[PDB]
Amino acid sequence: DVDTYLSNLQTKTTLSMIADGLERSARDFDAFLEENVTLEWEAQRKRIYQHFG
Amino acid sequence: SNADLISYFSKTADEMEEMMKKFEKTITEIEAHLTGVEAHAMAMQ
Repeated sequence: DVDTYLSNLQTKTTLSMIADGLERSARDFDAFLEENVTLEWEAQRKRIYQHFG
Repeated sequence: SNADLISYFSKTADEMEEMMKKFEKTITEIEAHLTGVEAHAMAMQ
């Protein structure tokens, strides 16, 4: 385990890698909003399908 | 034969003289590489 950990290690500050979580969140939020608005359009269409009958 | 080994020693010297340059080259490469590793990790984070 330690062998692979040292093999795949990069010379750089650790506090910068964890920071990437912010970027990843900012890039996931977009897709999450797109899923919100798609499940919303879906819901709306559904309620219309239950309005017409 | 004392005058003969001089070429041999100076030869080893001449040979090593470039091995040092190789060391410099590889070092410079390593710098140039790790500088990239930083970026890769800097994007990965």
